[PDB]
Amino acid sequence: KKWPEVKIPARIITTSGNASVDGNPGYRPTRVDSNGETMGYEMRDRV
Amino acid sequence: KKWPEVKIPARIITTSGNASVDGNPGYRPTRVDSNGETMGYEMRDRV
Amino acid sequence: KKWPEVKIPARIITTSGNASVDGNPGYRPTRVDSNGETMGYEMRDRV
Amino acid sequence: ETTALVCDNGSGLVKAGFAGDDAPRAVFPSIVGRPRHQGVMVGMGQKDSYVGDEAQSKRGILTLKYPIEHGIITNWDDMEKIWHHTFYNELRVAPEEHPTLLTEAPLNPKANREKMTQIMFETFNVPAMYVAIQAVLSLYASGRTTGIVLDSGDGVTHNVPIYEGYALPHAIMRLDLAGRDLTDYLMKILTERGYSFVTTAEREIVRDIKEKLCYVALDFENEMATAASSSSLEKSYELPDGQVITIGNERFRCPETLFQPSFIGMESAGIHETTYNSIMKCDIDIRKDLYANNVMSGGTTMYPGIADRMQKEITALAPSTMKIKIIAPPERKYSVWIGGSILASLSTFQQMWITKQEYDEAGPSIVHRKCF
Amino acid sequence: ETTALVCDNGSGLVKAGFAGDDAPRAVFPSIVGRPRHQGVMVGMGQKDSYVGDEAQSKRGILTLKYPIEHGIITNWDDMEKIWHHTFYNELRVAPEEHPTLLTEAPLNPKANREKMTQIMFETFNVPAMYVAIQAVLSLYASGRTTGIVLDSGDGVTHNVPIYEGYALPHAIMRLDLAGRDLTDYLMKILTERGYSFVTTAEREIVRDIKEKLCYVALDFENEMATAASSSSLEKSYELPDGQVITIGNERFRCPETLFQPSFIGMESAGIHETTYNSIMKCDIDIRKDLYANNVMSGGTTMYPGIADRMQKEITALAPSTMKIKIIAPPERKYSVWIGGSILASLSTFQQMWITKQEYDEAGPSIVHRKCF
Amino acid sequence: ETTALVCDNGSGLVKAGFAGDDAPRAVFPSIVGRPRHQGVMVGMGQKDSYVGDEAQSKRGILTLKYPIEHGIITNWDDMEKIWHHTFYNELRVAPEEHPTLLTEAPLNPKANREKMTQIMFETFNVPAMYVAIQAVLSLYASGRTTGIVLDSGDGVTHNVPIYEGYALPHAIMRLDLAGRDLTDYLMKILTERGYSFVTTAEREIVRDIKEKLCYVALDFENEMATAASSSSLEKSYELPDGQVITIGNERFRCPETLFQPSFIGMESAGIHETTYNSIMKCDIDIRKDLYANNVMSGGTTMYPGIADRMQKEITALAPSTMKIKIIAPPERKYSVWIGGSILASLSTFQQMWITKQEYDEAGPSIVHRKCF
Ligand SMILES: Nc1ncnc2c1ncn2[C@@H]1O[C@H](COP(=O)(O)OP(=O)(O)NP(=O)(O)O)[C@@H](O)[C@H]1O
Ligand SMILES: Nc1ncnc2c1ncn2[C@@H]1O[C@H](COP(=O)(O)OP(=O)(O)NP(=O)(O)O)[C@@H](O)[C@H]1O
Ligand SMILES: Nc1ncnc2c1ncn2[C@@H]1O[C@H](COP(=O)(O)OP(=O)(O)NP(=O)(O)O)[C@@H](O)[C@H]1O
Ligand SMILES: [Mg+2]
Ligand SMILES: [Mg+2]
Ligand SMILES: [Mg+2]
Repeated sequence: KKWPEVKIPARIITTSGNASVDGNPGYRPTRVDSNGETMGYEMRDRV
Repeated sequence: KKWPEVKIPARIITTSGNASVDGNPGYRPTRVDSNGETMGYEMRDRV
Repeated sequence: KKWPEVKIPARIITTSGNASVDGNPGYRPTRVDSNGETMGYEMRDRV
Repeated sequence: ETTALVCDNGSGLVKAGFAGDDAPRAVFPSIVGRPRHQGVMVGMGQKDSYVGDEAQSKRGILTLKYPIEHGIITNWDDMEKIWHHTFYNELRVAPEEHPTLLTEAPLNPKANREKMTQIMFETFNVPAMYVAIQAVLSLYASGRTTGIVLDSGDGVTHNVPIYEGYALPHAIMRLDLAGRDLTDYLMKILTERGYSFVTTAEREIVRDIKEKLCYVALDFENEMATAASSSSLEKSYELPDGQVITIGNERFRCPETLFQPSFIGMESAGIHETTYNSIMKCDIDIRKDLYANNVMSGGTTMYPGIADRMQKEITALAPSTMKIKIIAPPERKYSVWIGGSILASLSTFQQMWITKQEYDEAGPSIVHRKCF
Repeated sequence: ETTALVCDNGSGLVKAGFAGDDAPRAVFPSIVGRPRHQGVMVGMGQKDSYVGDEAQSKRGILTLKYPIEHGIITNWDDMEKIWHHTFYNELRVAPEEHPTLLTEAPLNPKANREKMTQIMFETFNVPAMYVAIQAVLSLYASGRTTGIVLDSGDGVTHNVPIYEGYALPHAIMRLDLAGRDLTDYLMKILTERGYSFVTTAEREIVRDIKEKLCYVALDFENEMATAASSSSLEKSYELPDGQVITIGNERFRCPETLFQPSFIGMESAGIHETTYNSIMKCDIDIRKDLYANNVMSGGTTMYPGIADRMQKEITALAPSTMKIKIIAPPERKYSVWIGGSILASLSTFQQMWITKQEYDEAGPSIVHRKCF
Repeated sequence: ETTALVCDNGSGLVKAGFAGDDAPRAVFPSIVGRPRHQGVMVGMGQKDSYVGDEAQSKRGILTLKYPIEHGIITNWDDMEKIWHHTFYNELRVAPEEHPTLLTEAPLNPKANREKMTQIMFETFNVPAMYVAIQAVLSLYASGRTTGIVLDSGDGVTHNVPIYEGYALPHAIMRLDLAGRDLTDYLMKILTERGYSFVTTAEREIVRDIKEKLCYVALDFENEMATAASSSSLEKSYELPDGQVITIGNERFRCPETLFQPSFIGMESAGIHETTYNSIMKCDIDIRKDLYANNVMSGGTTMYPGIADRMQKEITALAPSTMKIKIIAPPERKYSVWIGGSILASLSTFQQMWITKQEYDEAGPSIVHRKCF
């Protein structure tokens, strides 16, 4: 038995808190955005 | 010979009598009604 | 005409009630000790 | 059946011990406490509830609650737990072979006594038991044939006149203002200086502050006038966290609510003028001996200055030619228990126990025929 | 003395304005801010501090701090600055010729009133001033003269039973759980979804989220169940950086702490049942009219569905025969101030002012004699 | 179930090992690295990614990145890679038959737990698993059940007040100022002296410099003053290239930002004054035992002089009459893991495990019911 995948909500980059973009130079920050609204950011890929 | 249990009459909370709600903050006041004749109160449980 | 200052007594920081340290992050609490005990506390200045 | 047990189920302090002894074996608060916040440490083995000194010591993590209010048992599960504790842990005695004497305030609901007796005879299997009024025990404690007792522990203040061993039930007066109610007023008035207290453990701290710093004025207006030059009457107190409270007027404002219930908003007369009214309801010839034998008992008669305040008020009310004499032995707190231990050992009293064989034939209704 | 001023210097908003007006002239926040970073730009003329709307708008660069904590003035320099602002900038009035009425929470420390009066008479030089309890003013605002009037502003909640103009001071109840603490609890639960907010400006953002999206559940477990099924209960919000939040359960978990203070860790009962306890402390005949006149006021009584929820709770606690009617005029937020604007306008009130010559003849201690 | 595994998913250092052992079997950085430059040799033994010590040693060619940021998993592919590494290469253990205990920071996003549980049950297929908060494990490693526990790893600092087995969730405090963020400040301030580490490989060199040279003060101002005698403070360091660095003020400037977050622009208070605030949020009676049992844990409490500095600050804040005793065992770095290796061994704890069936009957939501 497997359950459906549970997904992380897109992060809000506050001035101090759960994430900051400079902490991990090896990921690019990428935006997630649909229905005219951008739920926040994810960390990904190269360069 | 186990005789039947007697029941404490529900307390009638007057203005300055032998009963007041605030004396035991560890109990909540509970209404013990009987077909619209509310009788009085008894105290138990959290909050 | 003028009258002498009515100095505010140092606040006693009860676990809940009219005083708490964290409610104002713009002030630091300081010791206001007299005769070997802190009495209460006062809040001022940076951090 | 070797030795009787005596229990004063105080609204604030359970006082228990064997009969014949001059002091209770064990004294502990009548407090049952439940853990407030969630436990996280597996295998520490925390109990689901605490009672007496266990609750008092760990009060910071518990929601303390009093089963007694104004002398009336309001929660019988916690009261049964307190009974079980005071028998099996403090006195370390199985109650199924010891007769037991219990002290109750007057003018209490009859169902309270009936269910108390039911608890005694069905879940503790006490061989024989009796209920005596708290104030009448104070006359055995003082060793007197005659007197107007004033008793006030934590739950009530009440006064009973007794003359040559005959009570005067129609003259009994009762007020529900007492220790716990008077602690709450101290919590209120401490906010005038900024010292807020809300939780029940902090109410216990306020109780400690009251017991250690409060006193009763001789003239309340002169203490108020001298407190204006607020240097002499102020006293400090150290909280368990290390802060220091300093209180001025509050240390005599709080006990004065006994002498003026208008402060807590009650219409009734003070601790004085109710003793005097009980004396007024007595027979004309009785009053001479009552003025000279006004006997104080119970915890809230412990303040410094109490006897002077009350004597000054009673002399002001009573006729000038009568020599008022208030009696206040230093053992006010345990006097009710001392009287209970005294009379329980009397050879004549052994006929007045409610026996198990009497209860199983007449039930919890037996108490109204055997006891006062 | 042409026109009185009225000020509700609560923990959130400084509602100030003249008498006779039906609405306050300025509702700027009671906030003072200092620059957090170094001002590299020479000749910009940047000030050393900002207050009110200036600090609120430029919050991204300032360390916002509230001079009021739970209804008590904690920093008198910043509070004097706020007084100076509300007089000279917002109202554009020189206070040295306008009598001023100030509204304070009950059971406050007396030194707060003393120093407030000293400030008003000795640095602003008002010709007269008076202090009134915030909840009592919401009766004049509702026009009626009986009710268990209840206030939940930003800093405290309290409820003050009044009947036919007479206050019942012994029945006053107070909780230090309001708009600030609710905002902090909303910040705490927003981390469950990853939306971390730690700075003081982010508190103002979470206060906006609180005011725009939160509502009170009619049945908490049912709303929890319907939120646990993925459904239209969940709402989005847009930050001043354009990043988009979504909140589900949190938008009714936050206001529910008013009814279950256990969520914020307090032992005290909720806004319901404390309002019931103050009704129980009242006289027996008074409760008929208190149940029918439960007047609400202050900012944190604005949550949608609060009236129905509390009405259900009070009808559950109270006897079934009772008709219960919560009064909530749509102007809840300004009702304390509207009450002061009525009171200051009355011909019968004009003798109750604390005159300048009454102050300098007796010091700041005049307040406890002239005022409630 | 043979023997439980215990894992601390350190933001900087993963710790793994079996229960009952007093030290973790394997410790390696939580680093996943990709080849930055193109490969030209054919059949070199190529891998598309390196993890742990392989990435750390080959760092000159790899773009090292941390899946953990401030205690939260920011990339799940690299985290699954790290999980697979610590199971199959370091421990050399098939996780299909070993229950696993994981240590997480408090106030984390619930989705972090739910996806972690889904991973451990659906790709590594552990028979049972549990989540525990690192501070409670440190308190178990102290052999204690009462006291403030302050854990500051590479990702976050957090303090959790515990008393006699009960946690105080409302008093928990959390800061993202920790080891990784502290290395970045050293990277910034090293440019004051000309050194210009910019790459993620040089990040590790700066971390090594911090670990081997940095220390804390008794008075930051005095240490700044001793920079006038600019010979005694300075220490040398040799890079892998052979270049020799010398640093003065920077070696204690970097740790000092823990006590003054303003250095890196954060508004919140330091590592001190947040422990003190968490203590003051606790119940009044609770605080006496908290000051005497201030346990530390985590890698960034390892700077020499941390105990002295924080003891001085806490004694300055707390009342003078209260004895303050910071507990700092030598094994602070592994104390979270040792706490887990105790907890997972307890016979009483065997009922707390989230079994495979308890997951597959209720999905990843099970954690919020079973775990704290
Ligand atoms: N030294 C003291 N000074 C003043 N008040 C005291 C003192 N010691 C105790 N108290 C008060 O007295 C109460 C205890 O008195 P006590 O006679 O033992 O009452 P009780 O037996 O618990 N209740 P009661 O049944 O009403 O007699 C405490 O709860 C306090 O309110
Ligand atoms: N629509 C709303 N919904 C929910 N909360 C609100 C709303 N409007 C305002 N608030 C809250 O109410 C606070 C202001 O209410 P207000 O009555 O002005 O408090 P106040 O008078 O300053 N406080 P106080 O006098 O100390 O009790 C704000 O700071 C918010 O916390
Ligand atoms: N000897 C040391 N001196 C100073 N700092 C150190 C030392 N050893 C480790 N550190 C710092 O602490 C970090 C690792 O500490 P550790 O206790 O392993 O935290 P973690 O478990 O990796 N993080 P978290 O999951 O948030 O607890 C390193 O990356 C450094 O930043
Ligand atoms: Mg008693
Ligand atoms: Mg207000
Ligand atoms: Mg860690």
